[PDB]
Amino acid sequence: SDPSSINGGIVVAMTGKDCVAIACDLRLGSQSLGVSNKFEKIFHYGHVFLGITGLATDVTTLNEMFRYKTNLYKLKEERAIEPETFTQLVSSSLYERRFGPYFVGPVVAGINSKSGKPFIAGFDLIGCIDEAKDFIVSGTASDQLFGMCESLYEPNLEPEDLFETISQALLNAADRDALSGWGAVVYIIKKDEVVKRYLKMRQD
Amino acid sequence: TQQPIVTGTSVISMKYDNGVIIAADNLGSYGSLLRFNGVERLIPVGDNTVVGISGDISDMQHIERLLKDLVTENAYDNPLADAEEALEPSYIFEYLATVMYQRRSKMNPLWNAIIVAGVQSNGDQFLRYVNLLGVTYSSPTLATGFGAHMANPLLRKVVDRESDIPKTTVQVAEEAIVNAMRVLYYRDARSSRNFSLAIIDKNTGLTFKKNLQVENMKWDFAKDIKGYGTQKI
Amino acid sequence: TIVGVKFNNGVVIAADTRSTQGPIVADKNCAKLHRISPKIWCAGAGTAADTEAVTQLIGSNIELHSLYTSREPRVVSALQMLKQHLFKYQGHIGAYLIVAGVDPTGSHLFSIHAHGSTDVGYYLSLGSGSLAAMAVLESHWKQDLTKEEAIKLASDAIQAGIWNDLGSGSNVDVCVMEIGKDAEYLRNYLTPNVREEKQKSYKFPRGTTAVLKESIVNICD
Amino acid sequence: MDIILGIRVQDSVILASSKAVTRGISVLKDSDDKTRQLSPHTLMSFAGEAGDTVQFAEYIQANIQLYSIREDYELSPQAVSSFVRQELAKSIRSRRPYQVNVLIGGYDKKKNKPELYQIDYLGTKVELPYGAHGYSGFYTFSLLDHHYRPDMTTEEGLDLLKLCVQELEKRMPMDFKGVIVKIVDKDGIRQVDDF
Amino acid sequence: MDIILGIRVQDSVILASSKAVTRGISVLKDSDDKTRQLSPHTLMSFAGEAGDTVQFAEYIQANIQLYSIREDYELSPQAVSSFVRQELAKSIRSRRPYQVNVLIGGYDKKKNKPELYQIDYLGTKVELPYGAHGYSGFYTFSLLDHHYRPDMTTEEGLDLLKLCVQELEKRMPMDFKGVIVKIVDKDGIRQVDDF
Amino acid sequence: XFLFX
Amino acid sequence: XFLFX
Amino acid sequence: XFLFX
Amino acid sequence: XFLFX
Amino acid sequence: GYDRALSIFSPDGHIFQVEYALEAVKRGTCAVGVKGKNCVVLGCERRSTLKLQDTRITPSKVSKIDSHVVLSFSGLNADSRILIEKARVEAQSHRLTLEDPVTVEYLTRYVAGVQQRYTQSGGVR
Amino acid sequence: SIMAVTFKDGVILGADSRTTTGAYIANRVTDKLTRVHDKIWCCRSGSAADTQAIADIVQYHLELYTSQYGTPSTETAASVFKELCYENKDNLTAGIIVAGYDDKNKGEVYTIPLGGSVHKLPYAIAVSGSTFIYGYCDKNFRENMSKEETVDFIKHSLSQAIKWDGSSGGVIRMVVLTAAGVERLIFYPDEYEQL
Amino acid sequence: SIMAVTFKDGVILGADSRTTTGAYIANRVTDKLTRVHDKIWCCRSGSAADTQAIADIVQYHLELYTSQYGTPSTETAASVFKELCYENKDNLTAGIIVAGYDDKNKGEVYTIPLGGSVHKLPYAIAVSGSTFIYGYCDKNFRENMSKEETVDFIKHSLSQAIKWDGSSGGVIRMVVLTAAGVERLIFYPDEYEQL
Amino acid sequence: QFNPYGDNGGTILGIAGEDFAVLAGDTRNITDYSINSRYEPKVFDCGDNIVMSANGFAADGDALVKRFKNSVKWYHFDHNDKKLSINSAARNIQHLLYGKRFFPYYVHTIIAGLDEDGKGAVYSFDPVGSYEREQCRAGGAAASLIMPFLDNQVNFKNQYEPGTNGKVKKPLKYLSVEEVIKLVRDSFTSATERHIQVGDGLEILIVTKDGVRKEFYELKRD
Amino acid sequence: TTLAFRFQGGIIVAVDSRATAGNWVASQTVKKVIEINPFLLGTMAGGAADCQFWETWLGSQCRLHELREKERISVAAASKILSNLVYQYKGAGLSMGTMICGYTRKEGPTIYYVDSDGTRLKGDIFCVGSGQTFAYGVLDSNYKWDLSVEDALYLGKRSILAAAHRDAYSGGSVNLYHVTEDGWIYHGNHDVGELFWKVKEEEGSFNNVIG
Ligand SMILES: [Cl-]
Ligand SMILES: [Cl-]
Ligand SMILES: [Mg+2]
Ligand SMILES: [Mg+2]
Repeated sequence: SDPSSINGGIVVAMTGKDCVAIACDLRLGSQSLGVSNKFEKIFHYGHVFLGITGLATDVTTLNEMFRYKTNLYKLKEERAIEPETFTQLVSSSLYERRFGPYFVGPVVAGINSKSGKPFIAGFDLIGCIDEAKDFIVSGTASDQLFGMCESLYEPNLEPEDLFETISQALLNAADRDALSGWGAVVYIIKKDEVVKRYLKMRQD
Repeated sequence: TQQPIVTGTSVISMKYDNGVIIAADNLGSYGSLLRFNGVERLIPVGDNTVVGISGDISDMQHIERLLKDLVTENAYDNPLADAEEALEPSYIFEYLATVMYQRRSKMNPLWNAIIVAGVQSNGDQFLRYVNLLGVTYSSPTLATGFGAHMANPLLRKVVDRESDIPKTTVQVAEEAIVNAMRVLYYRDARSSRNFSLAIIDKNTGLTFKKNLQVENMKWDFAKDIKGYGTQKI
Repeated sequence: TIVGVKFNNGVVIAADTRSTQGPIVADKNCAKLHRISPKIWCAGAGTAADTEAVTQLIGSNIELHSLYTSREPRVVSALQMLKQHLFKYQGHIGAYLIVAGVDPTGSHLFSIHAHGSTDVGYYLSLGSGSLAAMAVLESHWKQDLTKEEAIKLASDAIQAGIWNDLGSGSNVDVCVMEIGKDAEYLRNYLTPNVREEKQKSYKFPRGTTAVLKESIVNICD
Repeated sequence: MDIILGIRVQDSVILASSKAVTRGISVLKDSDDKTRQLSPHTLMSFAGEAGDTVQFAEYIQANIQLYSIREDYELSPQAVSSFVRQELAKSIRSRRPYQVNVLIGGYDKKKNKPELYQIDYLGTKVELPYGAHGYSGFYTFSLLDHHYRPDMTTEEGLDLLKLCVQELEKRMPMDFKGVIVKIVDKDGIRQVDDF
Repeated sequence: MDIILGIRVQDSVILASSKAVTRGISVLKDSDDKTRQLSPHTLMSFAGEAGDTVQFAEYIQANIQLYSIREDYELSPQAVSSFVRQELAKSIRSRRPYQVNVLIGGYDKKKNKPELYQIDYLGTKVELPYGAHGYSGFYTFSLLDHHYRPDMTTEEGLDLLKLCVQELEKRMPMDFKGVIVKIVDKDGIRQVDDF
Repeated sequence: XFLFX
Repeated sequence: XFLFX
Repeated sequence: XFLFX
Repeated sequence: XFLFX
Repeated sequence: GYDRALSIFSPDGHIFQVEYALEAVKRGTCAVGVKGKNCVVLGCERRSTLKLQDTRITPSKVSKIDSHVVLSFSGLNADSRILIEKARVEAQSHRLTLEDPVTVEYLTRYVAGVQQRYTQSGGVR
Repeated sequence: SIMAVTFKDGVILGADSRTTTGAYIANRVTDKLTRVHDKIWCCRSGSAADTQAIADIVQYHLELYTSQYGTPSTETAASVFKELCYENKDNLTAGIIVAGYDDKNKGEVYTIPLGGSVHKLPYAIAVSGSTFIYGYCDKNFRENMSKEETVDFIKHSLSQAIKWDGSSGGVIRMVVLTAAGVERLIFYPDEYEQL
Repeated sequence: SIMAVTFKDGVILGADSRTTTGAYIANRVTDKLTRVHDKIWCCRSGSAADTQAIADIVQYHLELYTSQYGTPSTETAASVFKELCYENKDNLTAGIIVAGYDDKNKGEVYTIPLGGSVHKLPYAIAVSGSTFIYGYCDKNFRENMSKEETVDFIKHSLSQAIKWDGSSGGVIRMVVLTAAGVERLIFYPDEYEQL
Repeated sequence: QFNPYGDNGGTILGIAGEDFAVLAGDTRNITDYSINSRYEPKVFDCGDNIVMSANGFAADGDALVKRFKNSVKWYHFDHNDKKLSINSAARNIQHLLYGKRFFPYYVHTIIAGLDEDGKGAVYSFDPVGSYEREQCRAGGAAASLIMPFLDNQVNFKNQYEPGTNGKVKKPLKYLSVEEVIKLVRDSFTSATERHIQVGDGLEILIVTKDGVRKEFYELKRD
Repeated sequence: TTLAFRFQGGIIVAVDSRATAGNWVASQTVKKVIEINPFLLGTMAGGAADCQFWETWLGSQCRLHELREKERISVAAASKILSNLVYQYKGAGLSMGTMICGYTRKEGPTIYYVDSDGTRLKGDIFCVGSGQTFAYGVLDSNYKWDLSVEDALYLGKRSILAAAHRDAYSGGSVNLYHVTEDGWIYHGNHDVGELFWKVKEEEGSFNNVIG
């Protein structure tokens, strides 16, 4: 009866040279029982990418909510929302439910379309912002991911190299967590192109 | 399993170039912060060891008797009791450490934190800590209760590492200990103004100072403090 | 570890830069110094979301108050508004704040607890490192400190927290608010915990990771 | 309210639901139909807390029937599942939450594709080739992981379900008094009369 | 360990005992024999806490087998039941009590009369024409109060038991995987091969 | 979890 | 915790 | 309860 | 913690 | 408890209490064992100085230990009852733990073990 | 430890300066003497948060009272304190001593203890976390005492409290309320300890 | 409320006479001053049962000590009290003040509080059920006081305790231990109340 | 009610090479948010080329190491100074740990040395004595941070041969003592950054046929 | 996840290799089969120490029986030694799911299920552990008494694989054993990582997975 560790799953985000990467596992479970191996935890609103771990009903609900809010943003502002602004919106929306919170660990990734600056951010369930140059981690194997990232990561990696680093960070973390795995997706995000790769990993 | 009734507060200690210093206030506090001062919490064992005890006073007095009992026992059929076969700080600590752990394992602990401060036969400084759980550790500076939170940070500025011990003089170490005792008086509700300080020096032996008082306290600035924000009078 | 130190012509507040999830360090360089108003700054300890949210809300209401009254905001206004808000929520908003600033009245230093109690002091410390910080403040604080002395004392009090408290670490942030001058915010004033060179490079040979599928994502309209 | 299974084959969705209703140490009924027709090409099976199950099922049925009349149009299975999920996602932070788990089997007439949706009481929605709720999954999921082929026919799908029901009858402690099986295809919803 | 029934007819005692052995949501065995032969003309069926049941049954079996060798004599069913009751009556104020309920069916060769004894885990002994332990009694006792006649034959008694088992299969929530039936008469103990 | 000096 | 003569 | 200055 | 199929 | 060593060594290396126990056996009524191809027979003497005996109820010289093993004896009748009881208890104990009746060799090895233990235990003959 | 004493010229309020969290002294120079009107002051014991919130509201009520109806009585101030303490007794832990000077009524002392009751007394002393002492050296207190005698009486009384207690400590603060005006007194440990 | 004071000629033991069950005064004329030897007496606080049991055992130990080794020291009596209180601290609630007179050592006072520790003091006062007060008017107590002063000092101190407290009450009993012998004093409410 | 257990933090790491084995541990001892010591060793030479660490509750860890050292001493007395093989030591420690199955030692135990063929050996134990021989094991506070990294860099898990379409795995091979100490040093500096209970100092005991060597390295003190 | 089933060709024993501490995967390389003697096997499920210690102890008790009786211990006798031991410790908190599998001339191939509750069961098919339900579903569906040795070995391997995939607390690698009249034979350690993809490709199952 701990909302954050019923369904399980992980998200990790990393910055490189003129690029960002965000990755997630594909597992949705009911405690010990694996239910779905196609549960993607990464969504995008224009060029801003949002990963969400935690209670799956809240992951789905918050995706539907931020699509709603970013759609209205674009209609009124007449432009796509930027990562920095979207981060503040996630923070606002979570702290609005301060005493009845969404049981989620969201991660923002994207490149500012004006400045071209790579941006990543993480949040707790009540919307405290963790802004980081290097990497952000979330989910049931966050400890495992912190270990992998802190040793594997180096600054200013090229897209092709950054892909290998974040992939190895996720795969080896997920393999040491019972409630994570069952497939993985990696988004490599450059200024004006985004590649999405599905990783081959052990299905146990 | 028990609950401590009357307790002693923090014991603070540090090493210097030629020995160790240990100090403890002379207060026995009750449950609701009531007092009962007139309690010596520094136990000299021989002329090379001082044992500083915090926690339950009744359990402290039991440990005091054990140490007195231990000295008597060591003298039995020992021609070199006052020389080569005299009790060492390492021996006294290990005995106490053994007792604390076998008591916690019988679920009837001695509700104390103990620091054994002494100089060994070869002149090596000895400083080690044991508590009601039988947990033991050594450091250039050791403190219990509040002392760990407030005294250790001050003492670690003087001796942050082992290499700082030779550079630290008894005058510097004593000042640091005496300053630390004043800070504990300011900020610990179970502390008292009166305290005892013991120095164990390889060259000058054991010096025991009783009925010491906290001096050069700053209170003058209190007159300028009015209300809790907006009050001007 | 957050501290406030009053000096001759102003007030200085300092803080560490460590954020934690249980025993894990989530952020090695997070900013605990908040601008309520241009010359009123806040150091926050406790629930990270609560300190930020409560600092931004009062900061917003203070800005609107300043426009309405056509006056530079006062620290007592920020203090009164914060304590009444925190009292209303009976400690459920876990924000422990050190509020310092310069206004037409002069220079002020306050602390607020989550339940809505406030104190006045020449030197204050809050958070897990408060006892380590207060030990230094009690040892070295004197009346009629200079600005240079006050910055040194504040940073030394934070250092005590960084070294001796497991809850505190990384760098030292200072904000100096002097009467008749712009408040100067010294982000990463001290950086005494720089990660040493790694023994080895863990850069992987390209193609090391097995890939099932590739696709181009369309982010355009 | 114990066993609800679902298999999506090539051209249809098959729902199997246990017939027993038990209260205490007594089986009150052995012919209970734990399913409501939401629209002519969308069927919902349900299991959970007594009363809540039927109350929730009938409430959803009424709302979809209302949409059908208002727009003179059949809502897609994806749309019906999204509506149902949102109702459960509201429920979980209510004064008294609906403790109901549902499978939604539908045939999408626009895509000409069968669709099976599994939604738990929290509003955790997932699209699957086959699914289950409760302790049934613990036996049936591994079995279906072995013998399920995506291009299977309705007859192959029914034989695969028989294997699932036979395994449940052998290893499950409680007697669920067999299952009512319903097929959802392009021609609508029909019940397999003998199983 | 759920269903143990007993019927004493004119010339024999019939014990029926469920075959299922369940742990959690899994039926481990469907052929378990919840009975031990205490002597050639005395049979004991048992149900209760796992391990305790068999441990207690085998312990009693060993003690009666020991008495049989020592005295070269078969202890009467009344005597065996009194011994068993006293062992359970000791157990209830032990550090860890045996949570075992037993039926003792025997033929007394001295009286030429069948005897059925019902003893619960507390050591509450009672002689009955028909008995049960657990939730089985709630259905079977009222049924037996109606169709039971004291001067019945073994065949009549088996048909009466079939009625009991059919009622249990209909209204009991759990699947007990049928019953093993054993008859105790003047010729000893035999198992009904098909039921 | 929450982030907490 | 809270502060409290 | 019992008697108890 | 201890290890536990 | 009574601790005295009654069975002890003599200078010549004999244990007299064990040897005097054999004399008690030599005084006992004759017992014979003959094993055939597919059977064993145990013959036992009964001294005829006792008339007006009730042969119905009088303890029989051959005792069943289990349904498949029998024990006859020569020597003190009262002593035999203690070995027979211990053997009968061990026979049921073996069935309970090994789920198999004792071998004849095992039951023998047990009884011989009991007899041995009483030759170097304090307070017993 | 807080007390208020009525003397010939007016009334003196005295208190300690120690605020505690567990055994840690959060503030060693606390000002526990709070102004609710020019010559109406109160001593605060119990929750620091609760007493501050109440004092801030009472100050607002007396400021508004003064605007409409002119200077309020000490009785009026006590009534406002009681109303807040009594009506919110469930959610509050505040023990307050109200001391005020009127030219008509001279020095008055009212105590609002934890109950939310009001009591008018010649003097009041609360120690050990809002524990009001009846008696407390009634022979030591006389009516129409001199200012110096009152200061000496409070200084001694608070000194004894600080000596026995660990909740109380630091400096002794006093506020003298008379026709002359408001005087603030402070006594440091070195003066009051040797008493 | 109990206290013992050392003066020039010997030591005086003092106490109240009230025993309470809840708010009911079970005994209003209790003798809390107990003889463990001719010139070794104790004051009992805490459980009436526990203090009586301990005092009865200590009296036995000192009677046996006297038979073998002659008159025991007050320190010896205190040690025996501590041994019983410390070793049985888990099961006991006794606060004891030991006062004795030796011709060598004169008047000695030892306190064994709830911990089971031993403290030698010039005087000791315990109030509100075993709550020992440090300070307690240290300026009011001097060494080598006269008997007249000592009775006045204890009479006043206990009077103030009875006045503020409801646990203490009734008559004030005192026992004077000197070379001259044992004197018993009693002060009735009408004398001690007007203090 | 009295709680007989406490957490003294710290993290330990054992790695087995071809003809060597290392057992590393940080030197920081903590209670709650306080630092007890910046240098308190918890990796010990036990004789017979066996190094041991019992990480968790320091009192239970000291007790177990003390009892095992004593077990080695009495093995010499009772078996003609015979060398205690690492496999024999591992079984002995199981019995020491399971001896207190119903009042356990709250420690995670790692021993390192050479097997009877002179090859690097590491054994790891749970609190109640279940044990397993491993090439690689981290224990204590930051085990969850270090262990997945070792999977990747020691056992080359999830690394495939470039160009082989992820069909050919990166081949397993023994690392040099130099390459292993690099991974240990980087493992602990990483854990120091992200775990508040890890830091101050790193002590590595290296076991070869030549004996037991020590190396010490500073870690961040925040 | 552990299973053992009886067929024409003897006994098939299959186990996984995962050890978990809560949601933490402690190891993927644990040996959940104890080899006791050349005709006796022990499977372990539950507390790692409880299983490991007492089944190692069981091997010692079985050796002593054979020294004192000049005959290898029976499967019935061996199983009852362990079941009688755990019954003594009942209520103390031992956690053990166990299967004693062996061949003797007098008994033939025999499997005994033994748990820490004190339950001792003789049966043809058993699955013990968190993933027992997943294994049962595959085994029961394709179990025949007249399975070939090669098919029986694959079914045991396949049933563990099924459990390893669906169950969070099962995985790592599959360890296979075959017990006949000539004794037990090891049929190797199969890493689930490589095995899963091979099985999916060759069998054409695992259609829920992407790839
Ligand atoms: Cl305040
Ligand atoms: Cl009494
Ligand atoms: Mg995994
Ligand atoms: Mg660190």
